[PDB]
Amino acid sequence: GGAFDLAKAGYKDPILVSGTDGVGTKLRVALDHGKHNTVGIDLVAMSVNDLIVQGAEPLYFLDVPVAADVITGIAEGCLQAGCALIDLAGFAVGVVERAQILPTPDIASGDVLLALSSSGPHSNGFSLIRKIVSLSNLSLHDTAPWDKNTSVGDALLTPTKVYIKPLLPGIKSGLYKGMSHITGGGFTENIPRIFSSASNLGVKLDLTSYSLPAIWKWLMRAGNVEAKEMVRTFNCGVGMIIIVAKDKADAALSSLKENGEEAWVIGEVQEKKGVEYVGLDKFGL
Amino acid sequence: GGAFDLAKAGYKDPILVSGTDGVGTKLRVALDHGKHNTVGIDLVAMSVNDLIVQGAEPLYFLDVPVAADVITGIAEGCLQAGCALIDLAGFAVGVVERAQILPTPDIASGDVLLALSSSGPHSNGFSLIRKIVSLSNLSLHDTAPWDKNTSVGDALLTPTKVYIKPLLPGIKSGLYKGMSHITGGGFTENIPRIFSSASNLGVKLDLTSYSLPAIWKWLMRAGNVEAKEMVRTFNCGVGMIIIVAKDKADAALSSLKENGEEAWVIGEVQEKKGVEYVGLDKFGL
Repeated sequence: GGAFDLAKAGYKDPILVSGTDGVGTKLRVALDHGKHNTVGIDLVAMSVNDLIVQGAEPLYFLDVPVAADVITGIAEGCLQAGCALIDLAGFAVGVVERAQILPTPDIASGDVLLALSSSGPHSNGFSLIRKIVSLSNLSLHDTAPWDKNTSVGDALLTPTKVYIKPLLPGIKSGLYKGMSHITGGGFTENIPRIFSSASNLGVKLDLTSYSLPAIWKWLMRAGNVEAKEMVRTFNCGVGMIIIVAKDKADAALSSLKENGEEAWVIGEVQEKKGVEYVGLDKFGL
Repeated sequence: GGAFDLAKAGYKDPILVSGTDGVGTKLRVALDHGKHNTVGIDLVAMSVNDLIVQGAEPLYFLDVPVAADVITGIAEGCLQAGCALIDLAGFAVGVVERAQILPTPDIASGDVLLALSSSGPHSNGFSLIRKIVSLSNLSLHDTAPWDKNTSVGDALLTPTKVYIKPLLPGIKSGLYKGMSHITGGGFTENIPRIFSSASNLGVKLDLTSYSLPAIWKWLMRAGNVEAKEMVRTFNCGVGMIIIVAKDKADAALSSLKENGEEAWVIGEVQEKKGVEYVGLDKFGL
């Protein structure tokens, strides 16, 4: 009831970390569509995903009948993340063992980047998406031209994935060296945050390592969005980027899939600041 | 920057506790008066004072140009409590050693109640106070008839005291067995919360052990408020009630005064559920 026994939770050297994030335009999409339960899940997912990149298990979370529908989603999001419930914004508190806190300072050139699939746009890029959908003469309750089994609104309102459960096992085992929750600004803006402001290291991202999900292929064509713009606006099907040493890449991938997260090798660390893209001319085929 | 090293903070067996409280009508008083910096301090004081009763040091706190003035008060309140900043409502997170968490289960009949003076009404009872002031033909910017050196508004807007600093030393030394932050409902509603719902123990409060502060003597007369009503509505000059064993009463009092809190013996624990008052006919003289 508000108090958490950290030792009973398994922590003998706990470090407290705090995360915060918001939703934004996706709420306007939930309004115009009528269903708001997902945006409550998004507010939790975004907040707790910002904790897991540091290796922390979430503990607390804090943030009209519209408000009633969202609060039910927040509840569903906490149950999926495993934390206690206390333009939108959320705040979560988590804990991580001192020896397991991320990112580590052992990151070097040659380390491998892994990618976790996203459920969709998550909670970023909806201002542009709405424009592309409208100019294509579509409405939220139309059948999605890329997924005939669902409507445009439902596909866009798909809740942000919660990456707490599938990552904690590898965090406890020291399989990961750093992570980046892919939110606004795509790969270009998010991945560099793993390194220091004056770090000589960056990443090389192989955009041919996977096939673009259908929703992004459609948005890319319907909106005449060039590949270099896609990777700077949307998550492009990747919800989380994780850096791991080469000798641990197999174990990390096995752990992620064991916990139900589709993962693959998407790039590598190199001695060049920023994000460098391979196959920009093939991205989207 | 959002992360707290609990071991570095001195905790080898930390327990996390969460506190929450609001201000309420005192904000309307700040509006009608023009100065809102104090209500920001109140929102912090109330939240952190609900943590200290459990023995916990506050760590995090979270909650128009009116909003600008209050945020400055919240800042001033966090600096006084020592926590990091993240009808109003606040939420604070604190930490306490397992062996120091309060209340203890060793409370028994014969233990002594100590009282800490309040700065004024703190954050409760302003609906009735406003009525009494108005019917007395006074306004917020009139000179307080009980304190000629200040105005009615300033005296009523006095910020709630922060009891973190003067209590932590005694919490670490195990001098206290339990506390009750006196908020709404006066002694009658707050003190019983220290015990279990089915506890056979209560308290005997000696209302002749101290002189009522001038503001309460005035409100008691101006508003024709009977003593049994005072102790069920206002804090009556006592911001915190603390239970201590008889053999530790001297040490506790010495510790509280050493840290600048005027404290005195106000009652004792006895085998009778509820709050029992002594000297109700003398209260206010």
